[PDB]
Amino acid sequence: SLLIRGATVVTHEESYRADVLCANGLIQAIGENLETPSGCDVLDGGGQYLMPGGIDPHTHMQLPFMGTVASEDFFSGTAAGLAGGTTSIIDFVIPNPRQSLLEAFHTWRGWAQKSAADYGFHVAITWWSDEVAREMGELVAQHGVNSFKHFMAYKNAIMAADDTLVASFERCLELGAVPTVHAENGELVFHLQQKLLAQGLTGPEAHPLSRPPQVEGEAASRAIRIAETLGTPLYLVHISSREALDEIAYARAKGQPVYGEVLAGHLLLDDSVYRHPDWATAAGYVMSPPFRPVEHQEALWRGLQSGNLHTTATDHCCFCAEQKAMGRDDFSKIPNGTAGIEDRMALLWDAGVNSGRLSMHEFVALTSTNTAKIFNLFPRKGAIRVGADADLVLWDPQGSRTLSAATHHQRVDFNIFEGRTVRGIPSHTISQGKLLWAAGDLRAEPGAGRYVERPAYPSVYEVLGRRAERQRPVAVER
Amino acid sequence: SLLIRGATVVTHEESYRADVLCANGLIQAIGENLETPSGCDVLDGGGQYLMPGGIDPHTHMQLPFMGTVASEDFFSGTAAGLAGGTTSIIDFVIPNPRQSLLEAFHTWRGWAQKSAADYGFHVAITWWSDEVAREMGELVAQHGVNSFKHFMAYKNAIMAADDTLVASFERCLELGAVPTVHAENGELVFHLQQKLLAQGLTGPEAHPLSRPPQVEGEAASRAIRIAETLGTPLYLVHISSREALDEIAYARAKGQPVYGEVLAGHLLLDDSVYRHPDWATAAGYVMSPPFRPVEHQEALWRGLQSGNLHTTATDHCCFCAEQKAMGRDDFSKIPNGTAGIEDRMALLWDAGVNSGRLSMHEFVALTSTNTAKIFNLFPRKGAIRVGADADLVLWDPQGSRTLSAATHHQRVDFNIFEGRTVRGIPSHTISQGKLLWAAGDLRAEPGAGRYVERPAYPSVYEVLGRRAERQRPVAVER
Amino acid sequence: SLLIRGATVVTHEESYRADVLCANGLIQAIGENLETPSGCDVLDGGGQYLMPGGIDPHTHMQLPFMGTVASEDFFSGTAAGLAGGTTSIIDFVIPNPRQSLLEAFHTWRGWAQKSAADYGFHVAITWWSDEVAREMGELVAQHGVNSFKHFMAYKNAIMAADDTLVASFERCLELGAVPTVHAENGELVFHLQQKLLAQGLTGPEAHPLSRPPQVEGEAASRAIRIAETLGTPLYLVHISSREALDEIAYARAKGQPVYGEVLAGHLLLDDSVYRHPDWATAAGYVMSPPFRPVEHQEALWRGLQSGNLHTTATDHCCFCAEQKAMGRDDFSKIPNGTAGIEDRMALLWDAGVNSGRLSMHEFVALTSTNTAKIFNLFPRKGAIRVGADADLVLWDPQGSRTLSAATHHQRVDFNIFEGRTVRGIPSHTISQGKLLWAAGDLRAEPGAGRYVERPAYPSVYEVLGRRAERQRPVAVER
Amino acid sequence: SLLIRGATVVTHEESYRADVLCANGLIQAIGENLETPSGCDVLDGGGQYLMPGGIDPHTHMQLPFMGTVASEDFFSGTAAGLAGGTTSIIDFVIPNPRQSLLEAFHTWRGWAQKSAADYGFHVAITWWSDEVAREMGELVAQHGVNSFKHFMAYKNAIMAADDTLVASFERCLELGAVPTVHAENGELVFHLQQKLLAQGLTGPEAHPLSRPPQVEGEAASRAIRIAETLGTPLYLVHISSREALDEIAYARAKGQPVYGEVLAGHLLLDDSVYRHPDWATAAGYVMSPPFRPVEHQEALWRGLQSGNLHTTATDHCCFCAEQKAMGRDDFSKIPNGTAGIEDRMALLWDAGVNSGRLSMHEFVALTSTNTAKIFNLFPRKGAIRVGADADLVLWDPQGSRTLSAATHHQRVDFNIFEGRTVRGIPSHTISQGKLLWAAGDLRAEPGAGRYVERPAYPSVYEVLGRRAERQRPVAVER
Ligand SMILES: [Zn+2]
Ligand SMILES: [Zn+2]
Ligand SMILES: [Zn+2]
Ligand SMILES: [Zn+2]
Ligand SMILES: [Zn+2]
Ligand SMILES: [Zn+2]
Ligand SMILES: [Zn+2]
Ligand SMILES: [Zn+2]
Repeated sequence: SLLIRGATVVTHEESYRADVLCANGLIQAIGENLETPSGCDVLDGGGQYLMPGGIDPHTHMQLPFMGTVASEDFFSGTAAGLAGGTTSIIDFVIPNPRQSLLEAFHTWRGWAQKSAADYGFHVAITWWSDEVAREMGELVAQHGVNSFKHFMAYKNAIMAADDTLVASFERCLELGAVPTVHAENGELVFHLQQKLLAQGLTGPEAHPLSRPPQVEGEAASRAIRIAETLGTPLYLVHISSREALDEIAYARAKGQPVYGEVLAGHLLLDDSVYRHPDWATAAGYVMSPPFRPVEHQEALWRGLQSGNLHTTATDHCCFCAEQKAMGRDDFSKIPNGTAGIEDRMALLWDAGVNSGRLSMHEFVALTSTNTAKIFNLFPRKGAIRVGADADLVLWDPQGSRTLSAATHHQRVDFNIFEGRTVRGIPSHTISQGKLLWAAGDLRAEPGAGRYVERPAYPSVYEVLGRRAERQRPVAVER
Repeated sequence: SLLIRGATVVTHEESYRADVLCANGLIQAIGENLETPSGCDVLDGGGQYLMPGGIDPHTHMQLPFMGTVASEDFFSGTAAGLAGGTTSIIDFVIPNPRQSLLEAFHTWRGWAQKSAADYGFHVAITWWSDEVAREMGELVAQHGVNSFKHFMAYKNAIMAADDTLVASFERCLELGAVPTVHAENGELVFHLQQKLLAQGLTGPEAHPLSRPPQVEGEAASRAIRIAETLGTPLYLVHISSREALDEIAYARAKGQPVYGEVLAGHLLLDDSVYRHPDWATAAGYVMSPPFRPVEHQEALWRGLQSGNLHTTATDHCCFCAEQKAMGRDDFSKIPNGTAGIEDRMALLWDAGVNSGRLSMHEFVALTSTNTAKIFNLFPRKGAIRVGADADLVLWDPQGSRTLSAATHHQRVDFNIFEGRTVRGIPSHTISQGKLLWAAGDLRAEPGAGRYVERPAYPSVYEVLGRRAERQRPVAVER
Repeated sequence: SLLIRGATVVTHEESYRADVLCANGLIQAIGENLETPSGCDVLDGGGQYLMPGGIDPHTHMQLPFMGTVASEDFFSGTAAGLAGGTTSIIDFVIPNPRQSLLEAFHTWRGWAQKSAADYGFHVAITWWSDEVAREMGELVAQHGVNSFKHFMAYKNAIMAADDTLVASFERCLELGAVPTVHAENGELVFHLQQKLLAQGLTGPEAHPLSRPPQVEGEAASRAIRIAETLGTPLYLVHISSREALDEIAYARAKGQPVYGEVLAGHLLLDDSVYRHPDWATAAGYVMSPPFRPVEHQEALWRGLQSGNLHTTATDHCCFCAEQKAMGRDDFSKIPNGTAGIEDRMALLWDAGVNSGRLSMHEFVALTSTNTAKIFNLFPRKGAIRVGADADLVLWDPQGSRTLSAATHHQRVDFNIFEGRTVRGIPSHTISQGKLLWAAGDLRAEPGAGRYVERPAYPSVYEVLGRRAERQRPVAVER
Repeated sequence: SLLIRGATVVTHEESYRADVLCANGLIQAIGENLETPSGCDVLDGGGQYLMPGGIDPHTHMQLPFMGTVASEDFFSGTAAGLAGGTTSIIDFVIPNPRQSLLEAFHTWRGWAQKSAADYGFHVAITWWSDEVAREMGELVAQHGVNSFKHFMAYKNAIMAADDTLVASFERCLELGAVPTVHAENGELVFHLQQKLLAQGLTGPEAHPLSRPPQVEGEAASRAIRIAETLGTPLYLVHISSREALDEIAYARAKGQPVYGEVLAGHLLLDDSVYRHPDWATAAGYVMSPPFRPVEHQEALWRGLQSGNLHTTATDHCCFCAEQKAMGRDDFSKIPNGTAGIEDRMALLWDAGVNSGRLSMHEFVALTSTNTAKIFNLFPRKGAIRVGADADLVLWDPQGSRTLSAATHHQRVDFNIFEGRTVRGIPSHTISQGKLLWAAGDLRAEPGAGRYVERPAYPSVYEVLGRRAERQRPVAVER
C-alpha cells in the first residue's frame, strides 16, 4: 500500500492535482486529501507530475542474434527500464526459420521469468506453413499474444516475402491479432551490402549506405498496402525516415488504421555518427534502420505532432564492444542494436516537452497510452484510474541527469547519447503498486514481473468488420 | 435522480457494459448492477449505447441577419437539439460594427435565458479599436467567454481584414482565448457576386458560383498563417472544401494547432441542390460556404478519418420561405443559413458509423469530446465519468427516422435532408440529469438551461508558451 | 429601449418631473424632454409616478413543505409579482436536515431557471456541522449569497437551537453575511399544538392560539441578543407582533443594527379570520406567524413610521384548497402559507399613502430601497439613476383594482384580501428595461429573469469592526 | 473651475471612486478620470474622502443678547466654519418684542453681507400680532424664509407662551413653513434662578441647577403636542436630555414629523465642567441648555444611532471672558453661548466615526444632508450630484488636530474642548466651487457668501395634507 500525495496527475489528455492510493497492485482511489490507511506508506509528490508508467513495446532482452546473445537480460533490462520510468515492456519471441512458434515461446517464457516488471511478447513469423498458422491460433487463444511481427529484411534468414506476409496477415485478421512489421526492403539491403563490401567499404560508414531511407519507405508502402488489401490494422516498428512516415500519412489520410513507432535515437541522432574515426564508437551506433541525415529527424517530430506516429519504443538490443567487434572487418556482421530502455522517457521529455514541441499530455500518450490502446491493454495500463494497474512514474520536471555508460543501469558499455544532459527525470517509479526506483535507489527483484496477456480483437476490429460487411462483393444479375 | 441501466457505455476511447447513475446535475456513479437509490427513476437501455450528449459549437438562434431575424429561437432550437441528442450549444454574439461588445453580449444573454439546455457564446470581432480590445479582456475575465469569432467574408459589413485579424489574434494570445474564423475571401466573394449579377444570373443557382472552393482555401491559408505567425491556436468553422482541408492538413503536418469543424450538410450534399427547379427549394440550401461538388464530400470524410477535422456542428441558422424570398430578385439578398441542430448526430451516425467509416469512439469524439477539449470544457462535458455534467444520449442502433420538415422540431419550414431515412437514432436525451427527450416525447422546458462559462488558457497555450521561448529571436553582438 | 415620458420620478427621498430612458437593461438617461432615439418605444407616463420596481425579499415559489409543494412555481410567481409592480425577489433554499447546502442550492437554482424577473436566494441553516460551515463560505465566495436564514420554530424538523444560532451567526460574521431569522419559540409552539389537539381543538381557530404573540417576542429577543453578543447584524422576517417590534426598537435604541420586515397581511388583518364559519376560508389564512389581535396592526404601522420596521415582503407561499385540506382534522397539518406577491405594493399604497400614514418616499423605501441597502444591492436596485438596473413601476394614483382569486395572476385559488378594492395601482411594470405588465396585459416570459448575486460585507460590517476594536477585552497583569 | 481628482466620494448613503468637476458655483460632472478642461485648477484628493460641505443650521453671528454683542461676526464666523469644513449656515433674525420682523430682517441682512460662505436665516417670533402674522407671510413669499424660531424660555424677554406658539404654528402651517423651538420651560427656569440666587448660589455651578433636564423635556413635550394638534412639522433645536429625546422618540413612534438637532457639546461634555474652581473657566461653558450629567450623553448618541435625532449644529454664539464676567456675581447674567462652528465636523467624525458609533454615511447625513432635506435645500445642498452647489469638503482620515482657543480661527478666547486631540480632519474646503481652506491656510473673503432662499412647503407637507383630508369632521344627522 502506497499513497502518493501532493502531485499533479497528468494523463494522456489532462492534468489535475490529486492524491493516488495504491494497494494489491491496483489504483484504489484518486482524490484530494485522501487519508492514509494504516499499513500504507506515503510518498510526497509535491511539485511533481504523476503519470502512467512507460510501456516500451519494442525490446529484445537476451536476444540470440547475429552470432551472439544480447548483453542485457530480462532482469537487468527491466530493472533499467524501471530506473528510467518504464514499467512494462513487450519483447519478441523470434523463432528460427522452421522452428515451432510454441517451442520458441516457452523458451522465451523461461528467459523472461527473471523480469522485475510486467512483460509480454510479440511473436515473430519468420517462416510460413499450416503449422505456423495453427500455432498462431494457439498462441492467441491460450498464451495471451495478440500481435505478430514480420521482418521484411534479413534475406536468407528470417525475411518474410509477400506470400508469407499475405498468408500471415490473413491469419491475424482471423484471430483479431495485430500484425507488426520491420519495414526495410531485404533484396535491396542484401544487394547494397554485397556491392559495398565488394568495393572494400567494410567499416560502419557503409551501414547507412547499405540501407538508405527509400528502402524503408518501400517496405512500409508495401506492408501498408498489403494491410489495406486484406483489411487488417498495421503497426510499423522503428520508423526512421520521411519516406516511411509519408506512406503512413498517405494511408491514414484515406482512413486506414496504420500506426507508427519511433525511437528517441531516430529523433535526435543523425548519420554522421557512423563516420566517426574510432571504430568502436561508430559501431556503437550500428542498428537497423540506421540513423539518418538530419532532414529525417525533423520529419519524425512533425509526425509525432500531427498524429502520424503514435508510440515510442527503444528496440533495446544491447551489445558490448567485443560483441560489436565481430564485424570489425565486415560491417554486415556487426550485431545490430542499441540500448535505450532507461533513457527513452527522459530524452523524449527533454527534447519534446521542454522545447514546447509536445505537450505533457502527448508525452503520456506517446510513452504509454497509445501503445496500450493499440495492443488492447487500455485502461489496464497507460491510465490513471481506479482499478487500473498501479504502474506509475513520479516525474521531477527540474531534475537533472547526464546519460553515460559509466552510470546507466543498462548492462552494456555504450550509450548512444553519451554525455547528454536532460532536464526532467523520473524521481520515483512504481510497478504493481511497489516503489522500485526511488531517487537513486533501484529495488528491482528478479521474478517480480508478471507475464501480461493481451486479449485479441482490439476495437479497431469492430470498425473493420462493419467496413468489410459494407463492402462484401455482390454478383451482377445477368 | 435517474439510473440508466443495461446499456453499453461508449466514450471517445472505449466501450463497456455498465449502469450510470445521475443526480443533482452530475454523474454520481458508474458500474455494473448499481442499486436504484430511493426516489430515483430508472431508464432501461438494454441493446442501446449511452454516449455523452452532443455539443454543437456553432449555432445562431434568433440571429438578426441579412435584414431579418432567424425563425428558430433559443428555446425552440435547444429543444430541437435535445430531440436529436444534442445537449449543449455554443452560439455567437455578433455586434454591429462600432457597437460595444459588452452591450451585444448582454442583449444575447437576454435572448438566451429561454434556452432549455446548457448554452454558451463565442463573441465576434466585427470591428476594431482599443475599446474592443479592452472589452475582449473583460469578456474573458468576467463573463466566461474564451473564444472570439472573425469573419473573413462580408465586405462592407463585418469583415475583418488583415490588420484586425492580427490585432485581434494577438489579443487572443494575451488572454488565452481561441480565435475562430469564418474563412472565405470576401473581396473575391464580392467581386464574383457583382459579376454574376452583371451577367444576369440572379437566381439561387448563382450562389455556389459566387463563392467557389478556392475562395475558402485562400482564406483558410491566410488565417492559418496569421495564427502561425503570432503563435496562437486557430479554430476554422464549417470547412467545406478540399482546398481548406488541405491547408489545415499542411499546417498540422508542421506541428501547428489548427482545428476544423465540419457540417453534416457539407459531408452529404452536393452543389446539384442549387439547380433545383423550385425556387424556394433551391433557396433553402443557400448558405455560406455553399454545398460543393462531390469530390469535396469525400475529401472531408477522409479529413474526419485522418484527424485533420475535429468537430461537428450545424451552423443552425433558420429562415422560412418568406424570409429566403427576400432574395427573390437577387441571390445575394437571400438570407444565408440552414437548419441542422436536431439532425447532426443521426446524420453522422448513419453515414459514418453504419458504413464503418468511423468507429463509435470517433463518433463520440466528433460530436462532443473534441469540441469540449478545444474550448476547455473537458471533462466537465463530452465525458462519461463521475463528477461530469449529466448530459447524455441513449442511442438505439436499430431505430429508424425519416427526416422531414413535416415532423422535425426545428421551427423552420425546410430541411436540407427532407426524405432521408436514418438508422440509429437517439431514443432518449438527458440534460443536467433530467430526461428531456423520450422516444417521441419532447419535454423541453423554457429557461431550464444554464449559461456555460469556459475558462481561458486551454492547455495548448502552455505548449505554445514553451515553444515561443525556445524559438525567441536572439540579437547578434557587435 | 424604452423612453418613459411625462412622469414624476418618485424615489426614496425626492419627487421630480423627468423622462427616463432605458436601454440594455439599465437606466441610460434621466431628463426633462428627452429625445426619442429611433427604435425606442415610448411609454406615456403622464400623471403617474415612476418608482423603483418592488423588491420582495421573502418568497417561497414551489417550496416542497408540510408534505406537499407550493402551487405557484418560479415563473407563475414572478409573473404575478410583475403584474403587481414587483420586479425582483429573494427566495429561500431550504436544505432538509443533513442535506448538503450546495446540493439544495443547485436543485433550487434549476427550479428558478424558469423565473421571469430577476431573482436571488437566501440559504437556510437547517442543521449544523463543519461541512455546513464550509459550504456557507463557498456559497458566499462563489454563488452570490450574502444572507442565511434560520428558523427558531419547527421543533424536530429544521429548528435551529441556540448552539446552532451561535455557531452560524459567528460563521456569518466571518463571511460578511447577514443572518436572518424566523422568530417563534419552537418549544412553546410544539407544546401548545399538542395541548390544543389533546383538548380536541382541531380547527383553524386553534392555529393562532398555538403560537400567541409572546412566542414571537421571545424568539426575537433571543435572536437579537445573540446577534448583539456576537457582533452581527440581524434581519427578522415577518414581524407580526408588538412584542417582537418592541424588541427591535429596544435593540436599535442601543445602537444595534437590527432590521425588521413586515407583510401587508400583518398590517391589515387580525386573528378573527381564523374563526371564519367556512373551514376552507379559515384555513386559507393559516400561516406562521398567524394574524394577530388588532392592536398589533396599529403597533406595526407605527414601527414603519418610526423607522423600526424597514422592509415589506409577502412570504409568498401558495397552497390550494385541496392542499390546505390535508389538515382538515388537525390544524397543525394545514400547510402554512398565504399568497401576496402581486398585491403587496397596491395594498401598501392604498392603506399607507392614501391615508397619509406614509409619504411616497417612505413607500419606495419600504418597497424596494431599504431591502436593497440591507442586502447590498443598492444602487444597482431600488434606485432611479443612470446605470442602475431598469426595474421600474409606473404607478397610477387614480387607478383602481378589486382584489380577487378569480382575477389575480397568482396561481392559487385563494386571496386573503378577497373583495378588497384599492386605489392607486401599478399601470406598467418594466424589468431589465422591458415592458412586462401594461394596462392589464401580462407579457412575462419563462426564463427571462437573471440570477442576482449579492456581495458580502455590506457597510454595516465596517462599523461593527470599529466597534469591536473599541470594545476589545483588555487583560490585567498581576 | 476646479477638478477634484482621485478622491472617494462619500454621501449620506454610499461611497464610490470618482472625480468631481466644479464650475460656475456648481458641480458639473462626476466620473472616473475626467479631463481637466483648460482654465481649471486641479486638486489631488488621492486617498481622501470627498463629502458635501457641512451645513450648520444653528448660528448666532454677532447676536446682540444679554446686554452685549457676540464677539464673532458674520465674516469671522463663516470663515471659521470653512476652516472646519462647514460651508453654509442658517443664522437667526431675532427681533425685539414689538419690533417689526421685516425691519429686523433687513438689519440682519446688512450684518450678514460680509459673510464668506453661503448663509440663510430663521426668523424668531418674539411677540405676536396681526402685523407679526402678515410679515411672516411676506418673509416666506419675498425673502426666502421657510422656518420660524420660537423661544419657550426667557420670561419677560422673548418667551412665547402657548397662545403665541399656537397662533404662530398655525400661521407656519398656512405658509408651508417649518416651526423650530428652543424648548425649556421659562417659568421653571425663572423660578429656579430666583431660588438659587436667594440661596446665595451665584456661581456658574448654579447654572445647570437652574434648568435641569425635565425643564427641557417638558417644553419639548408641549411644543410637540402643539405641532401634533395643529398638524405641523417641528424641529427642536439643541436637544441635550434623555427626557426631551424620549418625547421625540414617542412622537415619531406615533408617526409624527418631529426632528431633533444636537450639538457636539451635548454629546461629549458633562455638567462637571461648571464646577471648575476657576470662575472664568466654568463660565466659558455657560449656555442654554447647559451641559448635563453623563447619562444624557450616551442617550443622545443612541438617539443619533436610532434615527431620533436628525441634525448636528453648534449654536455658535461667542462671548469673550470679559463679556462672560458680566455675570461674575450672578450666574443668570452670564451671557449664554459657546463656540463650535469650526469644530463640529471634526468632533463628530472623531467621536462618532472612529468609535464605530456612526457610519460615514450617517456622518454625512448628520452634518449636512438631513438639515438640507428638512429645510428644503436638498439637493441643491448636502448632495454630491450634477447641478448641486459645489460646497464640498475633502477629509483626511489620518490627519490630526488639537483644539485650542490659542490656535482656532473662531474669534473668541475660549474653547469648550480645549486640548482635545482629534483624528480625522478637513484638509480642504470648497465653497461655491472655490477652494477656501487648504493645507492649513484660510482664503475666505468678506462678502463672498450668498444669501440662500429656502422655498416653502417641503415634502413633509404632502403627507400632512393627506392626513388633514382624512380628518374631515362630519356632523351627525338628526
Ligand atoms: Zn527491427
Ligand atoms: Zn527490433
Ligand atoms: Zn460562417
Ligand atoms: Zn455561422
Ligand atoms: Zn417564516
Ligand atoms: Zn417564509
Ligand atoms: Zn437656544
Ligand atoms: Zn441658539
